Amino acid sequence: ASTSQVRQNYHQDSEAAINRQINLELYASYVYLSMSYYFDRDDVALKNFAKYFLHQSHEEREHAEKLMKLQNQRGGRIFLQDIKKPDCDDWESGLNAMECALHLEKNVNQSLLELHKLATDKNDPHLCDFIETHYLNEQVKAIKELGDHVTNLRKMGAPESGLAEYLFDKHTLG
Amino acid sequence: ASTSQVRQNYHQDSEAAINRQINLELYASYVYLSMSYYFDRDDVALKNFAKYFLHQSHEEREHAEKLMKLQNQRGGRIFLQDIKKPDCDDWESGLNAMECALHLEKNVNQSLLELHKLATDKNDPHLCDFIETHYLNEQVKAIKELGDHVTNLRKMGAPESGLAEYLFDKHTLG
Amino acid sequence: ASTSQVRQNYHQDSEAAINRQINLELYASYVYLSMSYYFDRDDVALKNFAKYFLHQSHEEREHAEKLMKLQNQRGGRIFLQDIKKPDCDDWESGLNAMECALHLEKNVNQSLLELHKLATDKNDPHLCDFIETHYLNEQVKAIKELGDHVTNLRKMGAPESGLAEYLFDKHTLG
Amino acid sequence: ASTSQVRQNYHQDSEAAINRQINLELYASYVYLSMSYYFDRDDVALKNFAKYFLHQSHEEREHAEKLMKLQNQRGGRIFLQDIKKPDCDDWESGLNAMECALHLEKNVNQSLLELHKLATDKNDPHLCDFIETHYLNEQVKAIKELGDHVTNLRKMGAPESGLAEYLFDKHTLG
Amino acid sequence: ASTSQVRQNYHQDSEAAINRQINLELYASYVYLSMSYYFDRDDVALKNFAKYFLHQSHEEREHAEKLMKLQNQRGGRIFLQDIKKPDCDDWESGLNAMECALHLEKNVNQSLLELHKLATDKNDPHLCDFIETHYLNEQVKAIKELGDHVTNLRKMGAPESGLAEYLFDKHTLG
Amino acid sequence: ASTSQVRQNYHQDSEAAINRQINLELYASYVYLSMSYYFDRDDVALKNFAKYFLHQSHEEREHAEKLMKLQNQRGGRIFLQDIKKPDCDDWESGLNAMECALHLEKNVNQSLLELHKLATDKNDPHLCDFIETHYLNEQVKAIKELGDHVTNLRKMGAPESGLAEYLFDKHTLG
Ligand SMILES: [Cl-]
Ligand SMILES: [Cl-]
Ligand SMILES: [Cl-]
Ligand SMILES: [Cl-]
Ligand SMILES: [Cl-]
Ligand SMILES: [Cl-]
Ligand SMILES: [Cl-]
Ligand SMILES: [Cl-]
Ligand SMILES: [Cl-]
Ligand SMILES: [Cl-]
Ligand SMILES: [Cl-]
Ligand SMILES: [Cl-]
Ligand SMILES: [Cl-]
Ligand SMILES: [Cl-]
Ligand SMILES: [Cl-]
Ligand SMILES: [Cl-]
Ligand SMILES: [Cl-]
Ligand SMILES: [Cl-]
Ligand SMILES: [Cl-]
Ligand SMILES: [Cl-]
Ligand SMILES: [Cl-]
Ligand SMILES: [Cl-]
Ligand SMILES: [Cl-]
Ligand SMILES: [Cl-]
Ligand SMILES: [Cl-]
Ligand SMILES: [Cl-]
Ligand SMILES: [Cl-]
Ligand SMILES: [Cl-]
Ligand SMILES: [Mg+2]
Ligand SMILES: [Mg+2]
Ligand SMILES: [Mg+2]
Ligand SMILES: [Mg+2]
Ligand SMILES: [Mg+2]
Ligand SMILES: [Mg+2]
Ligand SMILES: [Mg+2]
Ligand SMILES: [Mg+2]
Ligand SMILES: [Mg+2]
Ligand SMILES: [Mg+2]
Ligand SMILES: [Mg+2]
Ligand SMILES: [Mg+2]
Ligand SMILES: [Mg+2]
Ligand SMILES: [Mg+2]
Ligand SMILES: [Mg+2]
Ligand SMILES: [Mg+2]
Ligand SMILES: [Mg+2]
Ligand SMILES: [Mg+2]
Ligand SMILES: [Mg+2]
Ligand SMILES: [Mg+2]
Ligand SMILES: [Mg+2]
Ligand SMILES: [Mg+2]
Ligand SMILES: [Mg+2]
Ligand SMILES: [Mg+2]
Ligand SMILES: [Mg+2]
Ligand SMILES: [Mg+2]
Ligand SMILES: [Mg+2]
Ligand SMILES: [Mg+2]
Ligand SMILES: [Mg+2]
Ligand SMILES: [Mg+2]
Ligand SMILES: [Mg+2]
Ligand SMILES: [Mg+2]
Ligand SMILES: [Mg+2]
Ligand SMILES: [Mg+2]
Ligand SMILES: [Mg+2]
Ligand SMILES: [Mg+2]
Ligand SMILES: [Mg+2]
Ligand SMILES: [Mg+2]
Ligand SMILES: [Mg+2]
Ligand SMILES: [Mg+2]
Ligand SMILES: [Mg+2]
Ligand SMILES: [Mg+2]
Ligand SMILES: [Mg+2]
Ligand SMILES: [Mg+2]
Repeated sequence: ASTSQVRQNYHQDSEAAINRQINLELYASYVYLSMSYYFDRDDVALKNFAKYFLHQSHEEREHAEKLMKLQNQRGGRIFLQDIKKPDCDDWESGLNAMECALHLEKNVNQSLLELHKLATDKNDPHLCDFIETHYLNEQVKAIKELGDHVTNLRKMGAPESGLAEYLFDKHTLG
Repeated sequence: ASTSQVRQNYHQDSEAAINRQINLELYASYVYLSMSYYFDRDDVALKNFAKYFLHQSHEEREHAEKLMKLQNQRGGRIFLQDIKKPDCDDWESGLNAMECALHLEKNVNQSLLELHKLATDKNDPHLCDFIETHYLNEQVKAIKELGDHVTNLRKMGAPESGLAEYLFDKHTLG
Repeated sequence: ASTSQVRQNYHQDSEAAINRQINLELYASYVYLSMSYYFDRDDVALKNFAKYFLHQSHEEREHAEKLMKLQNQRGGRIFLQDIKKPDCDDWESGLNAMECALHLEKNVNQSLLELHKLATDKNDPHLCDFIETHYLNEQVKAIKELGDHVTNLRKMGAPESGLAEYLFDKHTLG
Repeated sequence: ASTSQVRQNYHQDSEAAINRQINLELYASYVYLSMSYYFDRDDVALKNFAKYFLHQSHEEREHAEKLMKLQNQRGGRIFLQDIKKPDCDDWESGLNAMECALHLEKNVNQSLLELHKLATDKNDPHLCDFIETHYLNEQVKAIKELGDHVTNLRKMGAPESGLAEYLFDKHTLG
Repeated sequence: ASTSQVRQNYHQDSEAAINRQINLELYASYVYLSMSYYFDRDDVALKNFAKYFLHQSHEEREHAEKLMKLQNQRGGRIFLQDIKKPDCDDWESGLNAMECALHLEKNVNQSLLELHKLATDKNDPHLCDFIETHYLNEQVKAIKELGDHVTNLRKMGAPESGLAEYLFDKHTLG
Repeated sequence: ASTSQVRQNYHQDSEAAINRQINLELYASYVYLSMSYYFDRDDVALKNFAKYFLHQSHEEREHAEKLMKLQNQRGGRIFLQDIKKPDCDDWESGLNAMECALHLEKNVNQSLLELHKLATDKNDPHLCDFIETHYLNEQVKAIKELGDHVTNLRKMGAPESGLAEYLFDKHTLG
């Protein structure tokens, strides 16, 4: 119960929202992990898709860690939840994985936007700045990159052209 | 259904057991993550406990990844499950965290030993070698290190001596 | 007849099996040699297929040499046999060569697995360790790589697309 | 009585066997020590035989130390015994010393093989791996080297040719 | 049937003769391989004989490869045959191995001379130049070196003097 | 029986005394070896005590070797005896180990002093100089260091303070 000695201008609702966001970032890490190893299957075998999604997975773990650090910086208390498995076991194709990643990042961005709204409603400028500085532009860039990737794959003839996915793997992700 | 072109001498039971082990390693990663940020709380404030457990968390993620790679190398199919949250939100003390980590690593080791027994019963020497080479000695070393740590903390007067935990933090984990 | 001064715990059946395995490795070297120069024909002209299979040929000669060294280390006696010519003179296509290499490596792996079973039945842990350390994972990696290659070529449109085989030659084997 | 906190899957019989093996390695160290200084006598005066056996003596002390470390890693308890003096005070000749070293290393290897059998019967894969990784191939190489040395000395005309032992000292051990 | 686009002034008899010569070079590689590991036996133990013959074995594999490349350069088609095992399993002595190698190289040289005669009869100056440039002087040098070696071993008292073979191993092959 | 060609002014009693001293130095090496691994136990876990005593163990082996060399330099003949196991299996504490080491080094010093008395009574100045140069001051320094260590541990509150032994381990032995 008793307060943290550091706590100031940090609403309990913001504290809870940061714990939800921690879960979401870990969930995103897990989705990209799954995607990565899909492309490492002997019957998929797109090694640069695999590295690309692994890198993205590790990023998301870093995003979670920074929110954990924030929780403590502000005197909130971290409460972890189960990290749900991804929706898919088999991601179908390079294009479909990229489409799923785009939708994931748009979902994560919507959560961060709700979090910023809350921080604004509770007049927490430090939390607003945090989210702006470390998260919002990183989402806009990720979203733009994924859209670019989907566009290229589509134009190249994916998913039906295995050639298209192979060449994208070498030229864009390589 | 249809076979993987790479698959040879890889029993379905071993395939399932590797998927269980993947979950366990990710679970271990999550426990150490939680422990790490506990020591980063302003009311705990043992920064080298925090770094030590974070490093251990990242290790475990690497151990999971290597099993995922193995699954694919052998032509098995990765099936992920929810990563359960840790048993504890509050780890009490440096000593109690170390005790919990020891029990975690002994549990992980017991799983790997059951996995090796299975691999032996199914006459899978490649899988036996894998487990021996990449996992079993790494467990024995982790277990020994954690026991050493618990011993020192106990001898120093933890958990009642906050001095003991502070000095261990600086001299052993620092 | 009279024993080797070094010989210990080395069954005559293991000695014979190692001589068979020596022949098999040299045979594998010969198959890859043949494949290599097929891709060097003026009417095939895929120079990176050619280098890839030449490298694999030299590897296999090294694998044979290490078994010869082992035979002597254990006090067995090397008995060489004719190295049979490969099954094919003309390997048809990049894809078909890769398919044949996959089947070759799976055959070599099955032989090594039978050899390990024998070594296990004769309670020869040094020989078990030898095979595990120097051979079994090297087979699993070769098999996985070849499967990956076959998958890519298939997805790209080989063997009918001469473009697919040309581009694979440059991007994967180059 | 009470258990070690680290102990897992480590049979008391294996614990005792490791203590016996520790004694044997120290015993081997002592035999090579004695051999070394024999060749340093003014009436023997083969300085490279002396260095060769001293190096081998120090190796064996390292092999003992690694088993001591293992005992502790696994939660067993080290119990030392007297290190018996070697069988011989006077080793007769370079050839006879080499012959005695060959028989010593074959004895040490037989002990390690019995130890591996025990570890296998008690389903201790970590201990099996330990012995395989750190000991069994090191014995096979030592045995092969000693056999090679005995062969050369014999072919050269030792022990009757003092010239043979002198020249072996310079060309093989030098 | 249909011609190679590159083929010019390349008689079918020369094409067949190059395929025979390819087999012979691989056969020579195999003989030297066998010789090499004979000297690696614990009861022979002449390590520089072993390295010398291994080097010669690898050379011969290179000589085969260059003929394979030639076949393709000229638009002929490679047809491989079984590589026969060597005549001997046990090479008796350093001197006898050297004598056998001399006879092998003289046989290989006689084949190359017949090949040059054919190339001359078919007015193939490119093939004549090939053989002259890459093979004939390399044979004359190998033959001279082997004769020199046999002479020295004979003068030193081989094969009865095990000392002679030991010292030759160190001073000439070392 | 017959004399060594090198022997001069070297009494048989001195020869025997050097053989006794060789045994004592090896015995000291063994005591420190045992002490070392005691501190490596998971329930003791003082790693710098362990390194300190291991270093001391290796020193003593060097002291033995130098006496063996001396025996031969003077034309005496080395006669080895069993190296007795240490008095203790369990050394109780850092302080008690240090106390036992102090008593060991004082015993070794008393032996060397008796040896010097003998060398003096037999008018062997070379042996007197040997002992003075290589041994006596090395004992006085070891004794002083061990006394210093015991003093510090005692003042710090050992053996009851596990904190004291931990901090000594880091600051003095570290
Ligand atoms: Cl607040
Ligand atoms: Cl609030
Ligand atoms: Cl939950
Ligand atoms: Cl930007
Ligand atoms: Cl391209
Ligand atoms: Cl299977
Ligand atoms: Cl199955
Ligand atoms: Cl689940
Ligand atoms: Cl280790
Ligand atoms: Cl301090
Ligand atoms: Cl300090
Ligand atoms: Cl045997
Ligand atoms: Cl047998
Ligand atoms: Cl045959
Ligand atoms: Cl691997
Ligand atoms: Cl146990
Ligand atoms: Cl037991
Ligand atoms: Cl005893
Ligand atoms: Cl080896
Ligand atoms: Cl010389
Ligand atoms: Cl023509
Ligand atoms: Cl023609
Ligand atoms: Cl044939
Ligand atoms: Cl010349
Ligand atoms: Cl005298
Ligand atoms: Cl006297
Ligand atoms: Cl005795
Ligand atoms: Cl001084
Ligand atoms: Mg959520
Ligand atoms: Mg891969
Ligand atoms: Mg990202
Ligand atoms: Mg994120
Ligand atoms: Mg669910
Ligand atoms: Mg989706
Ligand atoms: Mg910014
Ligand atoms: Mg589980
Ligand atoms: Mg902090
Ligand atoms: Mg770890
Ligand atoms: Mg793990
Ligand atoms: Mg739950
Ligand atoms: Mg717990
Ligand atoms: Mg290992
Ligand atoms: Mg065969
Ligand atoms: Mg070419
Ligand atoms: Mg290969
Ligand atoms: Mg092979
Ligand atoms: Mg045939
Ligand atoms: Mg085929
Ligand atoms: Mg095994
Ligand atoms: Mg390995
Ligand atoms: Mg014994
Ligand atoms: Mg000397
Ligand atoms: Mg050795
Ligand atoms: Mg040893
Ligand atoms: Mg006795
Ligand atoms: Mg003997
Ligand atoms: Mg090894
Ligand atoms: Mg022929
Ligand atoms: Mg050798
Ligand atoms: Mg040559
Ligand atoms: Mg040739
Ligand atoms: Mg035949
Ligand atoms: Mg012959
Ligand atoms: Mg001409
Ligand atoms: Mg020339
Ligand atoms: Mg004594
Ligand atoms: Mg330790
Ligand atoms: Mg000392
Ligand atoms: Mg001493
Ligand atoms: Mg006793
Ligand atoms: Mg004592
Ligand atoms: Mg002095």
